[PDB]
Amino acid sequence: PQITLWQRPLVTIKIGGQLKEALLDTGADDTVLEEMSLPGRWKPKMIGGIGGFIKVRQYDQILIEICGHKAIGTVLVGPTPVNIIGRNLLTQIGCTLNF
Amino acid sequence: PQITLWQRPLVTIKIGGQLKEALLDTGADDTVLEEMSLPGRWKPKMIGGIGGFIKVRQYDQILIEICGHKAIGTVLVGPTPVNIIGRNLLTQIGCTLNF
Ligand SMILES: O=C(N[C@H]1c2ccccc2C[C@H]1O)[C@H](OCc1cccc(F)c1F)[C@H](O)[C@@H](O)[C@@H](OCc1cccc(F)c1F)C(=O)N[C@H]1c2ccccc2C[C@H]1O
Repeated sequence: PQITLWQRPLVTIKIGGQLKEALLDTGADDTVLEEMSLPGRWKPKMIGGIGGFIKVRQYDQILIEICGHKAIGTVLVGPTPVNIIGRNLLTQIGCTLNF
Repeated sequence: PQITLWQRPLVTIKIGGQLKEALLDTGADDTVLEEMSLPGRWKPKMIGGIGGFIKVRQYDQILIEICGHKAIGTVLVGPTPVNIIGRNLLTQIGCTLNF
């Protein structure tokens, strides 16, 4: 589909059998979701945004469906203000910017 | 053009007669550039992202050229780690997300 940007590019994602709303963010290198429970072991990671850095938990090879498109990749979990689908997963679903 | 997301979507912008590198950021509501001098009056504003909020100066009716495309809109100036072209200007150049 083609998504305009007059409003936030929010889409529904499915992870851990649950539906959540997330933002398609080309400005995010990685994907970070609000505090939640994921399986497996996690590794520590620091991600910096416009206001500074936050510590997040890194989970690898996580199944996540974005707008019906299945992706399997690294998902970060931490005190993010909103669920963010970053470039690591945007590339998996073949998302591009056009103008 | 069509921009893939394997790497950060950085483009050259022209503003205030200066050429700068900026990120096409669909996750950013507004456009914020690193400290610089702009004409006209400004209003203080607080913007929040990952890590928290930063104080920026809000300038309105600013003309910017993004990849040859002229756009007009509000531009925020402050301690942002990277120049960000947000939705307020991305819409003006007809930028969309496609997959
Ligand atoms: O932090 C980023 N990437 C980082 C990231 C994100 C997730 C995972 C990994 C990494 C690493 C890096 O790429 C991106 O910034 C460019 C950026 C790029 C590289 C290094 C940086 F330092 C950096 F700032 C990101 O797209 C932010 O722009 C955006 O985050 C999602 C978000 C959305 C809505 C409300 C929020 F509160 C919020 F957070 C955000 O903060 N949006 C806010 C914003 C921005 C400009 C003007 C106004 C407003 C208000 C709101 O829309």
